[PDB]
Formats: sequence, structure tokens, C-alpha cells
Amino acid sequence: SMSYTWTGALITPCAAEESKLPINPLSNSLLRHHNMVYATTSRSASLRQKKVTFDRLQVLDDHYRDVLKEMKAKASTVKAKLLSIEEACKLTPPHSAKSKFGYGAKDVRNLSSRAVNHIRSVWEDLLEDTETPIDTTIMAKSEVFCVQPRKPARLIVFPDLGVRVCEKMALYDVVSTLPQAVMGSSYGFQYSPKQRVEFLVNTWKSKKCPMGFSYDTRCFDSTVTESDIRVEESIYQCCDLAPEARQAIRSLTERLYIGGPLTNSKGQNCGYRRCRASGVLTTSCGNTLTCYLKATAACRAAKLQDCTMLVNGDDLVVICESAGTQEDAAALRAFTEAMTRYSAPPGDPPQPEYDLELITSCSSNVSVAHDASGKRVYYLTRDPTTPLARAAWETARHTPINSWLGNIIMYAPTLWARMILMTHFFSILLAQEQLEKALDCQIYGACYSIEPLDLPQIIERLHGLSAFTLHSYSPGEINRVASCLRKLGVPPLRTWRHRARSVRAKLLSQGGRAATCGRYLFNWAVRTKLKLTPIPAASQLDLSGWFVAGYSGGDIYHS
Ligand SMILES: Cc1ccc(S(=O)(=O)Nc2ccc(Oc3ccc(C(=O)O)cc3)cc2C(=O)O)cc1
Ligand SMILES: [Mg+2]
Repeated sequence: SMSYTWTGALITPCAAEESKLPINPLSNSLLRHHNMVYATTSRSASLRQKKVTFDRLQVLDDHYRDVLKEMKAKASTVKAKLLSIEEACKLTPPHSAKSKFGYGAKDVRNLSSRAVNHIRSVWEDLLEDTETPIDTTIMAKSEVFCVQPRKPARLIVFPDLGVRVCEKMALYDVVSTLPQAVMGSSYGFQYSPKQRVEFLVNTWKSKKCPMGFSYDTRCFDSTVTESDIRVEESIYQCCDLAPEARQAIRSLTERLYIGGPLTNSKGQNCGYRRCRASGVLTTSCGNTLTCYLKATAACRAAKLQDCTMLVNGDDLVVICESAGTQEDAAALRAFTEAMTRYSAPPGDPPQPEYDLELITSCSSNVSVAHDASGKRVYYLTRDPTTPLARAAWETARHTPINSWLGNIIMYAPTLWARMILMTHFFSILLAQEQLEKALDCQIYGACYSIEPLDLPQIIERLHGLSAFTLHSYSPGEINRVASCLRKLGVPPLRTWRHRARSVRAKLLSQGGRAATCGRYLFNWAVRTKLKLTPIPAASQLDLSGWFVAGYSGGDIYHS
């Protein structure tokens, strides 16, 4: 069927939309070619609609059914709990989109009577009505990028706040534990960056002759069929569930997940969706299961040998035993035709890779550097263009979510995160006296509130002390960074080193945690290297829930 149907009403913004990076003294200090940075707006929605609107072709075979059963066998071992209204409310980010029924995220978090009572009526409605398509809002997403040698806006679709809290009640526990139970080590979100690198590196070295490839599905959400979503529900249904949770899942599947009506911000009927909605709780888990199911079966169809996969939502990376250059290229092509029949045609043409550093997955790649001892150390990195562009935008404009903070956290060991992001934001924060103010950022889609001053302990725990001593990065990595800086008009190494020494001096003079940030985060900026010993606070850190599951588009806040 058609992924989308349109009435002709426009996808409208609900306020003024900024498209250009402001000329700001602070941001200009980070990136000078401000004209290369732009934010997508509803003005390009029409372009996106065209690309995501098409008929889906799907042919299921024995391999598909075989794998599905294997997956359900594992799902069968799970017992999901069903969250209380209060537990669900507490999972709503403070900046979550308000309800059209007289209450916002704040009322939900504070368990206001109007919010809880409306939430209860919505739940009761899910138990009683198994057919009525739930309404959803379609909006053009506002994201920042750097121009290329421009991307149209992504379209997000999400139900009312009341429904969102109900989703949490019925499926939060499911989407948090089912993926790992069914997919085991193949489930990417259970890994921290370091553990992802470890898994990838060990898998790679475990092959006699490794061959790997990332597989990019063209607009994955739109390729998801009604069949796919019901297959997804069938897996969820193998879980031991509370009666009400079971009905809620059945109802949400038919009324929301398989599709439904689209309404713009002006309240006008916009069209109909028959594919994955980007803004529901099951999107990450659902996409991961779907991608995993299709790929695993595609692998069997292509006769790839000793396949080891890593799936993060619609992101897939496979590492196998090579059968030789020619055979590999043919097998990859067969794999692709298999995925195509399953309704997951390729966007960028997949290509086999024989150098692990050249494989980009989850927008990142593995690279190696050296610690102070001179020992090789693997770590996760990525082209810094987008991170830097967004860092600039966030410097000039206040944003609910600070991607720079998440990038410092997730890419702490990288040359660019340390040289530029750390230096830039700490100098600004120290100057504005806000080192103590907690800020929100996202990790695998979930929102977290973090204190910049705790960064040293966080980095030590997630990446190890070596994150503060890496040097001698790869020529490929160094060149990518340097070319990025020239492209965006970002100051050179020497400028950042000078700025870094300057902030480090100040951080040290403040004592306490600031001093710790100065010693560990910027030891790279000085010749007189301080001794970096284990930070006591890094022992009493509970960072386990950070890497349990993916929640992008799931409106999740972890506290
Ligand atoms: C966190 C960090 C760690 C070590 C150093 S270093 O000064 O000890 N060595 C390097 C300094 C710059 C660099 O990569 C660049 C970056 C920018 C430019 C440039 O501005 O053109 C040139 C080389 C790579 C390395 C290395 O150890 O491999 C600087 C920053
Ligand atoms: Mg894709």
C-alpha cells in the first residue's frame, strides 16, 4: 500500500522558524563561515513528502518466517511489568509537547489532577476501543547541518501527550528489555561507545579474513509495512503481560502503530500514514526488530558466512568471513536484493569493506590512537562537521537539548571533541559563571540532565583514563578533522591550545570540581603533564541505565 496519502493541506510550522545561524560573537569564535550552517524548516517539507511517499513491495519467504519464529521463541522468555500512571508521568521530559486537552508536560510531571485524569480516560479508551485510528500531528523537524558540495526537513509524526504517557504504561518495560532478550549481542543500544568499539573490534579480529558493510535502507520508516508492524506486535505478544497491558498493545497497534490520520499544526486534515511513525515509543525497538529480522534472513538468502550483526534501530552493520573479493561483491548484492524483496531497498549502494576504520555505522567509525604509555587504543569517532555546526547553533541560540554536551560525553576520546568542544564550552560556561548549572542532552534518544562539572568522572567511567591522554591519532582521522575545520572556518590547533591553556589555568584556580576539569580535560594542552590518577567520584557512579535501550522519538526522560 501507499506509505502516505495527502489531502493537499500543507505541513505547517507552529511558530517562527529560524533557518540561518545568527551572527553571534560567541558562536563566531567557534565557526566563522556562519553561512554554511542552516536549520531545516517546513519550507522544504514538500521535498521530503515526495521522497517518503511510495507504494511498498513485500515478498516474505521461508528464511523470513524461520528467523521470526526464532525471535518469538526468545521473546517468550520475557515478562513485562506495566507501569503505573505516576511512573509513566515521571518518564516525560519537562519540555515534552503539551496536550491539546488542557495540560502540558509540566502538569504531567507534577501529577496534576487534570493531566492524570485525562491520562486515565485515554487508557480506559485504549482498553475499550480497538479500532478508532488515533490522531497524530505531523511537523517538519528542525535540525542543523552544514551545506554540501541542502537536506529537506525530516517529518516527525506523534500522538497527543495523553496517548504518549499511556504508551509508556503499556510498553516502556517491553521496549527496554525485549530487544536485548531477542537479539542478544546484536542489539547495539546495550553498548556504551567504548563497548560498541570493543564488540566491533573483537568481531573483526575474530574472523580469519573479515569483510564488513553498513547497509543504509532508503527512508526506513516509510518502508515499514502494516505487515511489519503486526509482525512486531506478534513478538511483543509472546511476553507475559498484564491483561490491560495486552489489550493496550493490541489497541495501540491497530489504532496508532500501523498507521492513521495526519493533522498539521493548524488542525487541518493532512493525509494518512500507513507506515512507521517517527514519534512513538515503539519506533526504536520496532525498527531494530524489523531491521534485524529482515537482515538476518537476507543474510541466509545471500549465503554470507559467519555473519555477525550490530543493529541500532534502522542502522545495520554486518561483519562476516570473506569468500574472496568477487564472491563477496556478489553475496552483498544478493543480500541487497533479498532486503529489497522484504521491503528494505538500499539508499546508498552497499559496498564491502576490508578496513574496519572505513566502515561507518550509526554515523560513526572505529579508529585508533595511543595513550601516554604508547599503547594502541581503539575508540569511536565520526566526521565532526555536524557536531561542530550544531555546537555553533546552540552557542548562539538556547536549545532545550544540548547536542554538544552529548557529543563531549559520547565522543570524549576524540581529537575534535577534546580540542574544540571542551575548550569552547568550558570557556563560555566559566566566563558566564554557569559551571554548576545542569543541562539536558540526549543519549540514544533518552533525555538526561547532567552537570558539566561531573564530566571528568563520567568520561573516566565510560571511556577510561586514557581518554585524557590519547595522542598520535590516525592520519585519516587527523586529515578529516583538519579539512573540516578549514571548511567551516574553525580556528586551528594553535588557537584552541592557547584558549585551552587559558581556561585550564582558570579552572585550576577555582579548586574543587572545576580544578578537576582543568587537570583531566585539558592535560593535552600543556607540556608539564600532570599525573592523572583514578577520580574517587568515578567509583560511585551509576551509569548503567544510560545504555540499556534506544528511545529516539520515544519522548523519554531519565532522571
Ligand atoms: C586532544 C589533543 C591531544 C593531543 C594533541 S597534540 O598536540 O599532543 N598532537 C596532535 C595535535 C593535532 C592533531 O591533529 C590536527 C588537528 C588540527 C590541525 C590543524 O589545525 O590544521 C592539524 C592537526 C593530532 C595530534 C596527534 O597526537 O595525533 C592535541 C589535542
Ligand atoms: Mg537509511
